[PDB]
Amino acid sequence: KVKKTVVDGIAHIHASFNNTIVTITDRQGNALSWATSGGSGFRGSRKSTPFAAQVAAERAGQAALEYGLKNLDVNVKGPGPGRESAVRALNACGYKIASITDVTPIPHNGCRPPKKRRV
Amino acid sequence: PAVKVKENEPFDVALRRFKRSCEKAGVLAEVRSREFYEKPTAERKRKAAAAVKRHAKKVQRE
Amino acid sequence: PRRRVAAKREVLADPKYGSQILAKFMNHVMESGKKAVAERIVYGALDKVKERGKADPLETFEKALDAIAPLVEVKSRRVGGATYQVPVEVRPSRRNALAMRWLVDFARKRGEKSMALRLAGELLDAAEGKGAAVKKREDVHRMAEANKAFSH
RNA sequence: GAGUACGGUAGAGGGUGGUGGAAUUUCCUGUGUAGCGGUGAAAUGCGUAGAUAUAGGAAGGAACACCAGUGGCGAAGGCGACCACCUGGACUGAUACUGACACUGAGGUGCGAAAGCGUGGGGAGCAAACAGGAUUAGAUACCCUGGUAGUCCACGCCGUAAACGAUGUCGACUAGCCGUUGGGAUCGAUCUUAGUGGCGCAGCUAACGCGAUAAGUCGACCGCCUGGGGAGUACGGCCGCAAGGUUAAAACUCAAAUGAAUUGACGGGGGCCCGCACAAGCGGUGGAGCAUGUGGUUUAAUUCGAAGCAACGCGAAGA
Ligand SMILES: [Mg+2]
Ligand SMILES: [Mg+2]
Ligand SMILES: [Mg+2]
Ligand SMILES: [Mg+2]
Ligand SMILES: [Mg+2]
Ligand SMILES: [Mg+2]
Ligand SMILES: [Mg+2]
Ligand SMILES: [Mg+2]
Ligand SMILES: [Mg+2]
Ligand SMILES: [Mg+2]
Ligand SMILES: [Mg+2]
Ligand SMILES: [Mg+2]
Ligand SMILES: [Mg+2]
Ligand SMILES: [Mg+2]
Ligand SMILES: [Mg+2]
Ligand SMILES: [Mg+2]
Ligand SMILES: [Mg+2]
Ligand SMILES: [Mg+2]
Ligand SMILES: [Mg+2]
Ligand SMILES: [Mg+2]
Ligand SMILES: [Mg+2]
Ligand SMILES: [Mg+2]
Ligand SMILES: [Mg+2]
Ligand SMILES: [Mg+2]
Ligand SMILES: [Mg+2]
Ligand SMILES: [Mg+2]
Ligand SMILES: [Mg+2]
Ligand SMILES: [Mg+2]
Ligand SMILES: [Mg+2]
Repeated sequence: KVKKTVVDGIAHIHASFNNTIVTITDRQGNALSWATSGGSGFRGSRKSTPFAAQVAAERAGQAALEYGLKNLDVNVKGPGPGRESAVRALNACGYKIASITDVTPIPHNGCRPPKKRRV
Repeated sequence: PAVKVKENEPFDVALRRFKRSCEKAGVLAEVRSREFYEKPTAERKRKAAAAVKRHAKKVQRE
Repeated sequence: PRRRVAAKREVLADPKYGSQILAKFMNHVMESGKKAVAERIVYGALDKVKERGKADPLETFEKALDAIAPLVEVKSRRVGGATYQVPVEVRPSRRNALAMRWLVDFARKRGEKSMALRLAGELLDAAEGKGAAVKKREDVHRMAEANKAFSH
């Protein structure tokens, strides 16, 4: 029942080798709409494709169109596929993109990663 | 790895410029480097092999 | 095959309608070298179509083919643990032959009296798009679109 | 030859304190809603008791992206965040000084990766043992989800590694070419010095290969070898808290074991190419009845022969 209005939001794309997660929020970091590849009906080896990321980005954008949101900045994070299909789907939704940034976290020395797989 | 869209250029120039900046920053290489633990023996072996190939290629140019 | 040496063979011998597609369909319905029997079957089916309704048989046949030729097809490729079924746009030459083959195949199992009448029924059904052949076509399309994540 | 005194350089050489930034994990809170995670595919597992995602705050531990390089330092093992303090060696230039003061080294003494052991702290990530899920004929494994000692620190022990350049230390001579590290000179160039790499003439080697950083030509001293197993094992001695370490045989058994290279064959190695080899199609066999050859069985005899592809409508184009 309750509604709200907001413009000039921020879209976070979280790519990985298995799944991608799209989340539109306002500038303060409060989520409005979100969509994934597993929630778009792929569920497996098809979940890890740029097509699934495109579908997820369009679905999330159509969900977030309720608030208005005529401006979006973009934050990409992850090595997986769909690192760019989501970004090209977001403008196809009808948005205007102020900028794009990459916020992938890189340790400087950090903790040690797991063992190497013997396949 | 951060670009801006300035003075109404199409959203194909901006995306390719973003890709070029990401490639220049070596993001994906850094992410692939730290996926698993590479024991120091393997790291030294990789460095030695890279040096051998580099020197051989540089010598072959003349 | 590897050589890519055999070009196509052209035969165009429609005896009484002057259509290439009719001759190709006569080739498809032929079995064991009975050219004339196939011509009689096709002509009987077209005459039944002409008699049933005011529609002329040639246009009905053509627009029945246009309502049955598929648009995309499924081709399988293995990756070492699973075989994915990628979609490919059927070539403009393959669609006609596939449509003809499907039409004659589902005509052969229609179940009514004679082959001429079976073809007649299949053409009437396909001109409106309600036979089993159109069910197969839409099944192929839905399978192909359900595997659109591969596409490339 | 070997050392001393005096300026100056380069350095992840060592030890004791302090401080940074990135990231992970846990905890608290706001937004928000149905998935997350994982895989060759899955499942175990995590979520509507509100997860994943996103934003703000806090705690704690460990490892120091880029620079980074066939780079540097160290007797070796080894040493990568920054700053201060204590400290060892090397390189470099001139003058002066001592006057063979040197090399090697059985015993002996000391340093010595990782794992491991004892006492006391610490606990993020990872991860032997362990548990569950898959795979499989089975799977005490590879793969997935978790996870304890350990990995970190102080003190003490252990004293072993493919601890390797598989090459003991010291000194003298022997064509050259191209890099690079720390310095000197002379006019970017030439010369020279101590390291670190790639080629290469002689010479050497069974060959591969080495070749001024020799495996070349010569000196000084030390260690070690004498066919493969049994065996670096048994017993004794000495070390250790324990794991164990070190010194170290015999009977018996075999006639070989081994190094380098050549030809072929092969590979769940690589690169090209072809063939009804796949892919796109048409018609069949396997089911029925009969014909015919074979196996087996039966018989007095069911006469011999052909046996994956390359035997079975085959010798037989006529019991
Ligand atoms: Mg894994
Ligand atoms: Mg969170
Ligand atoms: Mg946070
Ligand atoms: Mg000693
Ligand atoms: Mg240790
Ligand atoms: Mg221990
Ligand atoms: Mg123990
Ligand atoms: Mg212990
Ligand atoms: Mg303890
Ligand atoms: Mg775990
Ligand atoms: Mg301990
Ligand atoms: Mg030894
Ligand atoms: Mg040795
Ligand atoms: Mg020597
Ligand atoms: Mg020496
Ligand atoms: Mg020597
Ligand atoms: Mg010498
Ligand atoms: Mg050489
Ligand atoms: Mg020799
Ligand atoms: Mg012996
Ligand atoms: Mg012993
Ligand atoms: Mg003993
Ligand atoms: Mg004990
Ligand atoms: Mg050999
Ligand atoms: Mg071969
Ligand atoms: Mg076939
Ligand atoms: Mg049969
Ligand atoms: Mg016989
Ligand atoms: Mg025959």
